[PDB]
Amino acid sequence: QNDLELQQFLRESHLLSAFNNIVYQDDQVIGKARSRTLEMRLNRLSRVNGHQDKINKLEKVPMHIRRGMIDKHVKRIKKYEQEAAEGGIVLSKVKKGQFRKIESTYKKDIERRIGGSIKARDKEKATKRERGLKISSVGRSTRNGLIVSKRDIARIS
Amino acid sequence: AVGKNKRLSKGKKGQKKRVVDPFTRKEWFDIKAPSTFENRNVGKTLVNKSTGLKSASDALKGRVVEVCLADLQGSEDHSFRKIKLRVDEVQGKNLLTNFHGMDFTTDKLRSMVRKWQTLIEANVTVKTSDDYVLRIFAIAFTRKQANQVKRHSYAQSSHIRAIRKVISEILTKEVQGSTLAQLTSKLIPEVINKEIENATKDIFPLQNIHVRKVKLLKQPKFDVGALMALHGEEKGKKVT
Amino acid sequence: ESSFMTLFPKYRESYLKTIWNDVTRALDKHNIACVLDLVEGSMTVKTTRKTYDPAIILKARDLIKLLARSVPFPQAVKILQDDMACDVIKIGNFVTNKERFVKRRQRLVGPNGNTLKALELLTKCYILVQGNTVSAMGPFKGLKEVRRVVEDCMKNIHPIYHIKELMIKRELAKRVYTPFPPAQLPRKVDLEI
Amino acid sequence: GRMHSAGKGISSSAIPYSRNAPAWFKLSSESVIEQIVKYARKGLTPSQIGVLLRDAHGVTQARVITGNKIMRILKSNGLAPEIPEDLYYLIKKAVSVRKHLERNRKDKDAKFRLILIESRIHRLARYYRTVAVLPPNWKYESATASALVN
RNA sequence: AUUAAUAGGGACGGUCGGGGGCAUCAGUAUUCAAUUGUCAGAGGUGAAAUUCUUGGAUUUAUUGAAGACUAACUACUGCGAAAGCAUUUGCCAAGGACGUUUUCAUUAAUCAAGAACGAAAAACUAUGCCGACUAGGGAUCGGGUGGUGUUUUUUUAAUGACCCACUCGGCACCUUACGAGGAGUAUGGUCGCAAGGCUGAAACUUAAAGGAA
Repeated sequence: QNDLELQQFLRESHLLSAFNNIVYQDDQVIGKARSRTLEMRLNRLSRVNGHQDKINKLEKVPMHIRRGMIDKHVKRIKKYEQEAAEGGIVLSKVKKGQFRKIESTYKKDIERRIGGSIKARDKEKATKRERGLKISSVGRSTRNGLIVSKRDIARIS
Repeated sequence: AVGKNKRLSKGKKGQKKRVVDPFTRKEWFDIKAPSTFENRNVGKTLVNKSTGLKSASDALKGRVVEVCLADLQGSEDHSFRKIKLRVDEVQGKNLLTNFHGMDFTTDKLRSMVRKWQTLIEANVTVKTSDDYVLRIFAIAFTRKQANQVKRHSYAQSSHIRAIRKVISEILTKEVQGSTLAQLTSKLIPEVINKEIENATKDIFPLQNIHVRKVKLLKQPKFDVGALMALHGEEKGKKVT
Repeated sequence: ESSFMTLFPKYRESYLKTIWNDVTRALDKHNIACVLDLVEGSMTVKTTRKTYDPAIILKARDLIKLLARSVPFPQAVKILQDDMACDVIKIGNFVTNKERFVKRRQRLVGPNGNTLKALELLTKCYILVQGNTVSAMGPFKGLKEVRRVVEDCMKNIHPIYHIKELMIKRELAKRVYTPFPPAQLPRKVDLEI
Repeated sequence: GRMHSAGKGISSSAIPYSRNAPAWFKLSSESVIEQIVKYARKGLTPSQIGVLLRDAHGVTQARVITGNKIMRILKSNGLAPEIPEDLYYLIKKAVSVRKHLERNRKDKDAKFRLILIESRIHRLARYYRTVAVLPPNWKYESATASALVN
């Protein structure tokens, strides 16, 4: 993990396959593999210390276009998951907000116009739900009811 | 160690002058199969000395040959089965074999194994009337009806244990009621597994039913009259 | 003459019924006839009277093996080529603790699939982890490497060690018991009794 | 409740609403009563008395047909047990398992099941002793119950 | 001389399971050996070496023993208190669920302490708001009830499979309703470090040998 280059090659394992269908080394790499993987490294290094909106702003796509893209994409993700789940193949796991990343998204570069996941649903889920206005401030509410301590019965007797 | 870089080992120190010409000294014997089969003629086999008539006879008594039931039985589908024939008599450029065992073939077993259904395996040890001791292995996979909608058809283990006991009963009553030619003629056209299917259709309908393997374990004292009878002694010609 | 048959499940039945025409035109380029049974759920390859590659009957057998193991059709015909063999690796019998076993399998696939994909690139193979069998395809030396790394992953060596090792190798190649239990402590009530 | 285990089952016999006789029953209370004491002289536990009388002779419940429950009919006839039937069956279970262990010294699961059964035996005996249907010095012990069965 | 809790026991009934115990039976491989062939190499690897081989290894054939394990079937699963459990046929007990117009009548729920059971080179990118909580939805395993036709068979033995409607109870998944420091730089301080006269060769301009040229 403290190594700097094995783990980099693990991270851009997918782009290299995608755009060279070896030359993992960053001084024989050529073409759109070189371009995209540089965009990768710069985003990671800046992500640890920049602010969330400016480190990943999305390009502008009108509404029906972007909704259409995400819909078609999610059907492709679920086809993949169904085919593996049937003919039982393990799949790497994803934090259940995020879109699973597959070889079609690495090729189409659809992450720049879709995003990691639907940010509105992310934020709205990660809020905590709002409690009521609270009233009876003398005892503890249990499954059985208000337990009212002897000391408090004394203090307001 | 062929090449020029390859160093000597203890290896090529004392060699042997190959002079003997083994495939001059050898001799060819024709073999032949019992009378329960169609294409009786098969095979020629070598004997490592000719100059032992009795020594040659000892080698050919020892032998075990095995052959595809297709070419043994006319039907040119290589019917995925093997007959081991054992040679236990000699007479004059003819070996008079006898039945020794049987097996399916691993590609046929892969050809039947399937995922959403269980297999049933019975393996009964029996005795024929000729005092041979047999071990017969029989296999059967459960099936879905001509009607179902559930996606998989598994047998509850009551049904499995009643099927295994039923298969055991049919096998042991049929082979104890056989003699060894009577067995072989039963085994050739696959009539046992119709008996199994017809007697197990009342439990949980099986599809794919077979007599997988037969292992011989015991033979009696050898029986020349019986064997030459099963196949079905001679003047010389007066060298002067 | 010779023929080999295998069986597939119904999801592959729909997929196969699409791709089948490319199979018969590829195998007839090699002169091998084939047939698909939706009635029983099988696939059969036969040689014909005009074929003459006795190895191709074994390779095409293995083609239908892969397609019913749900490897898609482009990777099937890569089995049909000459310097490629498939391989099934068993991983059922390496540990008992099932939690531990599932963790080790997922260690082989790894975050986003990275370790599997990086072995795929460094060994030119095509790996498919299923259940208890890791089915790979590739050139034979690739299969040597895969068997070593998957086996020691199911034993306790991290595949990331074997990936580092492969990368460097390639660079240099360029250069008392009782059964009766004790008594029971009595309750306060029964003590009062 | 459901201790010792993992199931939350509800599978009981539900008693019909009305506490009157069925409209088709035609026998007589003393006939049922003499039948019960006949079965007791045969030597059957009240559970079995009821299930015979439901199956064969067509009685719903003793308290429905006759005026009283079974074992008070028994006590009216001097047919009481020593120790009540659920305790008795429990003790039989525990000592039988104990014999099995003594045979098969390497049964961890049977050791565990013995511990659970005796736990029930202690609880039940405590309640029975509490209401005083058993003598207050009634002690379930290994050889005591073993010779009770022997 | 109460009711019989969608509280608890307990009995009975037909089952269900890769739960446990002792015993048995089988499977190919592997290791060892006997016997048989044929002839010079085998094994292993980035490449090799150690190693085994003309008292014949590897290889082929017939058999024998030996210890382990229980393939493919093997999951959208099953059983177990947890650790865990996988070929057969017995035997010994135990168990959940379901069925029940049986039986007892609050016998109870959670638990600090305490007791039973608990292989142990390991671990290494996972992560889900929860809650005493409302409706559901698809498949799944176990039992039960009705309907219904196909598979089935008919006086001697099993009268089991599938489809559908419900219905209890399970391991699950998909939806819903309400609710309580981090990163970096600077540093006339303290401690620790730290340099080079071509070497030999220093009291000696000091030979032979090198290192550079």
